[PDB]
Amino acid sequence: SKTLIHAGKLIDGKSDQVQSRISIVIDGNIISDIKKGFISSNDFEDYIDLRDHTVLPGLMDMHVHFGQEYQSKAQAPIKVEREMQAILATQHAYVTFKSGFTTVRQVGDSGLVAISLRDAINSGKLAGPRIFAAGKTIATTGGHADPTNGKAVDDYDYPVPEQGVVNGPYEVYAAVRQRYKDGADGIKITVTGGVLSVAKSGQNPQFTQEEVDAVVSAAKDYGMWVAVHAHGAEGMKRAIKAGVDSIEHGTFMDLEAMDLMIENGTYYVPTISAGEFVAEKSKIDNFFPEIVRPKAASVGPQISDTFRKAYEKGVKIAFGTDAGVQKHGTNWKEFVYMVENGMPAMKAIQSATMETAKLLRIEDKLGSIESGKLADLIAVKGNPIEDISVLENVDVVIKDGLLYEG
Amino acid sequence: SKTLIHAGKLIDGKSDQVQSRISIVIDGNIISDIKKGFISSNDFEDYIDLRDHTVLPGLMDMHVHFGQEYQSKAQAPIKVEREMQAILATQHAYVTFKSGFTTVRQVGDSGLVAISLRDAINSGKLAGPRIFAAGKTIATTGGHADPTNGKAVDDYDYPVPEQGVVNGPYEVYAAVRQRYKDGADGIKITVTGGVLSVAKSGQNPQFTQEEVDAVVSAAKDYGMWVAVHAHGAEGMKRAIKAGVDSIEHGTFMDLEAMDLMIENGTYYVPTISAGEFVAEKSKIDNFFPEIVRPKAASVGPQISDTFRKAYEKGVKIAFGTDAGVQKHGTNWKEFVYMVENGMPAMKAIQSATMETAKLLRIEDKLGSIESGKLADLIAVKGNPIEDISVLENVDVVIKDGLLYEG
Amino acid sequence: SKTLIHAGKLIDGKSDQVQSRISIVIDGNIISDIKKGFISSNDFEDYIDLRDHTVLPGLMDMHVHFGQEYQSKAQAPIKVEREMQAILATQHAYVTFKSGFTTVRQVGDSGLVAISLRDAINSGKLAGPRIFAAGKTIATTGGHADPTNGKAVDDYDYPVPEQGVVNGPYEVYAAVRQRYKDGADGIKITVTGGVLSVAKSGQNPQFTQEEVDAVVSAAKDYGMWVAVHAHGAEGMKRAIKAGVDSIEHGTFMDLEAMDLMIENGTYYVPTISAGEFVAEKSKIDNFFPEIVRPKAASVGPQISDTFRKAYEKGVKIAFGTDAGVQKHGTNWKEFVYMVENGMPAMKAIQSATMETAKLLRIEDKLGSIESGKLADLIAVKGNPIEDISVLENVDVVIKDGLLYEG
Amino acid sequence: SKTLIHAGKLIDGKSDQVQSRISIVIDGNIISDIKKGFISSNDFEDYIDLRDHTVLPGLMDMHVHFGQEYQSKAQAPIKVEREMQAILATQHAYVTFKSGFTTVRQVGDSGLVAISLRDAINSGKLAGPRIFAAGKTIATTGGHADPTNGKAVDDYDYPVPEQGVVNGPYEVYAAVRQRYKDGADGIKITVTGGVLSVAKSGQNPQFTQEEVDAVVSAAKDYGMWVAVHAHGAEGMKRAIKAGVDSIEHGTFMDLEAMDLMIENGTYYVPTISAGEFVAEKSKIDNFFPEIVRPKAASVGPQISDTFRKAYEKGVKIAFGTDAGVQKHGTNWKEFVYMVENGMPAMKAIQSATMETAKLLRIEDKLGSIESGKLADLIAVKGNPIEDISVLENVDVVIKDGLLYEG
Ligand code: MET
Ligand code: MET
Ligand code: MET
Ligand code: MET
Ligand SMILES: [Mg+2]
Ligand SMILES: [Mg+2]
Ligand SMILES: [Mg+2]
Ligand SMILES: [Mg+2]
Repeated sequence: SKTLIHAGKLIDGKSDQVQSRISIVIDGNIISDIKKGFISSNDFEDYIDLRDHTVLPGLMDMHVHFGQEYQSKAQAPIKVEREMQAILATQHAYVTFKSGFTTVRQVGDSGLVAISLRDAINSGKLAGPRIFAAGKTIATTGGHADPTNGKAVDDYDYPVPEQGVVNGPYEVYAAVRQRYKDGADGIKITVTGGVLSVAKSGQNPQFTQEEVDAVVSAAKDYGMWVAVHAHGAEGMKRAIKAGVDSIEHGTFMDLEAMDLMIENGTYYVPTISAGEFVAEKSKIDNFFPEIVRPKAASVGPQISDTFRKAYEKGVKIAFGTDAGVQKHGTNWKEFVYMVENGMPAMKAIQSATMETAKLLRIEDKLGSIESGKLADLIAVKGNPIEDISVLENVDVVIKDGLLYEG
Repeated sequence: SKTLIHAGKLIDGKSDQVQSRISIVIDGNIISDIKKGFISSNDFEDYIDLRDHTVLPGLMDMHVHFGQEYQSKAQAPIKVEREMQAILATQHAYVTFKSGFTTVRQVGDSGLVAISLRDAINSGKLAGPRIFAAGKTIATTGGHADPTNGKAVDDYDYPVPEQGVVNGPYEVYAAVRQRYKDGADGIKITVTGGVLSVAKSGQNPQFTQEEVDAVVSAAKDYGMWVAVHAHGAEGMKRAIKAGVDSIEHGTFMDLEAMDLMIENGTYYVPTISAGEFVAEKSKIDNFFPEIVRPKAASVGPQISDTFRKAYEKGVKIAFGTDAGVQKHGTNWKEFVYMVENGMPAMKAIQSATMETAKLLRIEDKLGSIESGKLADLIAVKGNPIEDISVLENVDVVIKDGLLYEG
Repeated sequence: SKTLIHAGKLIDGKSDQVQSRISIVIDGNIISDIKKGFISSNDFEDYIDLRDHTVLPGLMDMHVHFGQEYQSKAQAPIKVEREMQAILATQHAYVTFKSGFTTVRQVGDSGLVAISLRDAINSGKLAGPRIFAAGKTIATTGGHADPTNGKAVDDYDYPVPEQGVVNGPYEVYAAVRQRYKDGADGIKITVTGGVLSVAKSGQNPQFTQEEVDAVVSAAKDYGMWVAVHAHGAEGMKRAIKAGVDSIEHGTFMDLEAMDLMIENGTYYVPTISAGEFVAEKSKIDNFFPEIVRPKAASVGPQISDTFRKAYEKGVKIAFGTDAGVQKHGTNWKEFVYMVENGMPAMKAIQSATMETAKLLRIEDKLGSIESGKLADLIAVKGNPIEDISVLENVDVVIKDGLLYEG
Repeated sequence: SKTLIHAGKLIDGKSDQVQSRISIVIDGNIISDIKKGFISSNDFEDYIDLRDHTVLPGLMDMHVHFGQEYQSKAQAPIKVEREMQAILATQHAYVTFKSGFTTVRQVGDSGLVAISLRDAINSGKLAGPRIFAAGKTIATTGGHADPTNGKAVDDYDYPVPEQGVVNGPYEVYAAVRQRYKDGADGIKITVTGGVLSVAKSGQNPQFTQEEVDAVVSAAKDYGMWVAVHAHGAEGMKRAIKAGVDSIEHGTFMDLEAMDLMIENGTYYVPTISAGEFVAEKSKIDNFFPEIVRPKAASVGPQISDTFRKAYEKGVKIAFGTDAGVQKHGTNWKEFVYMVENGMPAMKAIQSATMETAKLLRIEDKLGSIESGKLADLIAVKGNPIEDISVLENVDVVIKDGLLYEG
């Protein structure tokens, strides 16, 4: 038994051309065939008529944080138990999945949220996207991802390497191995200061070359990719030269960093949305903590500008929003931002399909609508190439050959 | 006073020939003489008539885990106290000893099981084989031998170096020295991922070159041999180049690793039995944990094939079964497996006598029936060279000049 | 609206000349203009008539310890809670501020005293000088700044790196990063033994070259300056060669150390006052602990002599008293000491204005009475150039364009 | 006021000749003059008539353990509180002092015994010799001086560097600095296994070259001498090459180690007495623990032989007994042992006066009866050069110009 889909229009992920009237055949969780025109459907077990829709391969977001959504000081709850993070993550994942993103890379949570959610989803306990998690983001004492920042002296215990806070190359290995132990698919580190952390710096280098080299060599031994938070150029370059797979945000990326990324084939995940988010919010008094506000006003506005520079220079780019800052499910806005800043619509869609698939090392199974690959497809009314914002209304989502939406 | 033994046939451990009708004279715990033919016995304090038996030197198993026996999820007890491990070890050791293995190398237990058993046996508290223990196997965070794997976050404390879990060269020394402190004769490490561990990888490199070098240099200072668990080729080679004494399993051993082992004179302990064990069991649903099942199906079947390759290539080989996986006392099956995969029967017996004696650095006192060496002998009805499976019926076991069985 | 000040005499911080009759115009927290003669005041919102005073820019002390004041064994309280240190610090800061010091560099306290005081002052909770803090001084086990010295075995827990006691380069980074985490502006370490610490040595090298190099490289990544306690020449040179910003005390500074400081552009903060303090007190029986007394008698008298040598040799010098030893508010005496030991009065005043501003990296905003810079000014009756001790009677203090005293 | 002493015979520590009829004048704690013949005494405040005695300078023992005395398993108390060690140390020190040893180097105790005793004596709380302590002997995990050896798993906590058990160069520094913190004058380490420790090895190398180098460089920064326990040649050489001040025992010292010690000017402290002690006792069943007995039988007998070899080869030698093994107060027997093994009597006495003074870096103040040096003198009836065993009857002991015995 097989499923036949009549696609009015088709963006396959590889071809720079929007193809008209195509037949996609699904067998199990695989795309078994692709024929031109609308072939007869009377002989197929199931038929999905999307002649009035534009079909695309499942979309991917390389930077999400299911389990959290940034709230102002006035709105933020007093505390958030781990159980609450997990509970909220189920909903965050579902709305993201329903909006068209069938695969996501969670690069940071308290530790076991995305890992547990991924396992529950993969074993059919609930619906959601394919999740590739990094578990606890690794940082150095006081770093952007140190979970004990913003706490009075007697209100916290100094973190140990296994908890994601390290100093030196040996503690780095302990931390990387701990993520492997927790069940993570990859590694995430904050190579420079950050914005939303209750800490002084928003961009200083927080990993020594020896420490970030240790991250790469350790992750390589465990077959783990390495995503890297970085705003300041210096920390960013220590990571690019070390051989990490991707730089997130890269706010103050300079000319040298750009050529280094091109030479090493490093992926750039802009998260323009999150950038615009903190900018806008930085104008509201007491929205952010006082120590955070300055950083948000500085970093946020520069991402859109850095994005254009990186794109024109030829830096590899993969789709990433940093959803968990802004509300989950608004991932599509990232496309509109990428376009307004110089990237043509089709190139933008390819950055969330094939480019993301390569960064996650799964391009041979997902990322495009081609015979043999896994059946992850979405559909929407309208032409994304003429107005990519139409992607806000994805109304059909198929994952692993199964239809959830539509 | 002396003991005279009339051996119908004699496999001495050195000669590639089965000798007929030999007289072995035992004085104390030493083999004092070896004369041809059946000399008069009327003048000896004790006489052991084995004219209808084939005598061999005591057999050796370089890889056993007294104190445990792998059981399915359905059969496995909820918990196993240290006292229970020790209690069960007494029986495991005795049945192994009674089957003909007078000397064994225990390469791993919770920490003090084999060490305590060895001391009890050596001081005459109970009967058993000569035991050479490694105590707690050393691993890196999350490694195959990390005793805290498979445990929820709040259900375990991060292990310290002294407990056998390390990161970096200094923690390695602490761990090696701790084994010396506990009373171990040697060291055992998991240089790559493993099968029966509740962990993602079954073969990734888990020791850096610096860390495994530290293992060798540290063990050398304490006159300790180094046994190494290794399935993946990369971790395996880091260990071979570091100078370890033996590689256990070596499932995905490649051409380069083989020449390295030959050049460094490293011993290969196949444990084909354990390999075949996990393969067969991997076909039974819910026998192994879900995370373990895939690894067992992959690794297990390849050992028999790797064994043949290693043997023909000329890699040194010493007898080892990994009994503790399969039931203790079925050690003999390893011989049948070695033969079916290309090794002639006599060479197989020599690998459990003289080859094992060299790996344990005791070839000048055990390993062959020669004048001067310790009186460790076994006997069996039948010719092992024509059907080595006959070794399942060893009916005479002499250790240190004393008769236990027969 | 603006404020007009008629200054009888003016020492601006840059010019080696005392200028007569000058008009300074303050707009907000900025010095908007400087005109010659006494311009009309009828048109200014506010007028400050100081025609009978000598105006100078706000003074700076590069070495203070608000929160403590050394007391004899007989006078010292049994214990001092952290809350008491903070409470006393508010007063210590205010009297120092009222004496003319508008900016100070606190280089050491239990950890969060100066940091908390600085934040309270900067947010307008109370009056005080501009504070730049180093938080907890970093030391090696048993070092001059180890807060657990002088305690019986069962009366203390071995300190961890985050508490300011380190060993090796990795623990150094943890300690430097912890100060960044606590909110410090800079770093302070004891590179050699000290006087007031209950420890055997008063000058031995307590940081290895590798450890102090780690301090500099770590602090550089966080944009933190590095102040260094040092009496012995060897520890001092390890720090000078490492690239620290300033050497405090430098009691046994040798010819080589002097040229090194000149070559690297390192600042010398003498603290002659504190030196003379421990000398005088060392003559009183039981004033200092018995283990401290010898060190105080040795180190204290040499500072005045070393100061002259350093000055004539051309070593850069910035004003620093080590107030917290002697009473707070007597900072002015340091000027008289600098003069009596060879430094001309004007050069002394410049060392507490522009030289201090450069060491704190704020010379572009403070340190001199020049158009554009921040409005930090003081006034006194008399000519400081003819008798610098007149600075004991500063009667006008303006900070950030606001008048507190006068 | 001064004291006059008429010495029948005089061994001054420098001259290889026994001088006849000499007058020694004591002024305060100093030897103010030395005249030939017996000058008039009617004009001196005090007179000490020793015309019938042989006077020598105060004797020194470079290796003592006040606070302990090795007892058989049958005699040993169940436990020894720290308070008991200290209490017993007062007596051990006094009897040693009364036997003629005015200065001793304690190289090991639970931690604060010798340090506390030294301070009590130096401040006049009680009588005893001048003590130079090393505090807690530093060792690596399981090493000869690991205070947690011989304890069941749940009966001890893994020691930290500050407690004297280390791994790696950084932990070494923490341990050396901790001894400085406790108040030690020097450092003592066990570079190889030992005899009286409940551990497997009695001579294996237990410090890596990097670790022992760290001991020297760390101790040098604190002006501390380094004494080294060593039986095995390999560990011994790592220490000699590192630059330690003395090797204790040096049981299996080889030709290479001897030339190295000569080239580096390292002192050899034989402790022949302790050697002979464990030998004799090793013949008594159950005197030593079973794990210790073998080591004692092996090491003990070789010291006397190694001593002769070292002496003839020209290796520097300083007097040391390891009293604390054998009873305290029997220190004199070491002289008789040194003589019987090839060292002439006078050379033996010089090894406990000037040679010891050089090793303790106090040869400019003690070690010989010369004008200007401190007044530490002893007397005995008889000629030590003809029968050094006469030193068992020292009946006059003067320390710091004060008479205690006689
Ligand atoms: C895209 S703006 C930067 C957002 C990021 N989560 C940070 O806190 O630095
Ligand atoms: C011989 S198959 C491998 C068995 C080994 N005990 C493991 O778990 O990897
Ligand atoms: C200026 S004299 C030295 C004072 C310094 N606080 C010390 O204790 O060494
Ligand atoms: C002088 S024999 C050796 C004695 C030393 N205390 C040891 O236990 O090794
Ligand atoms: Mg993020
Ligand atoms: Mg095994
Ligand atoms: Mg100070
Ligand atoms: Mg000793």
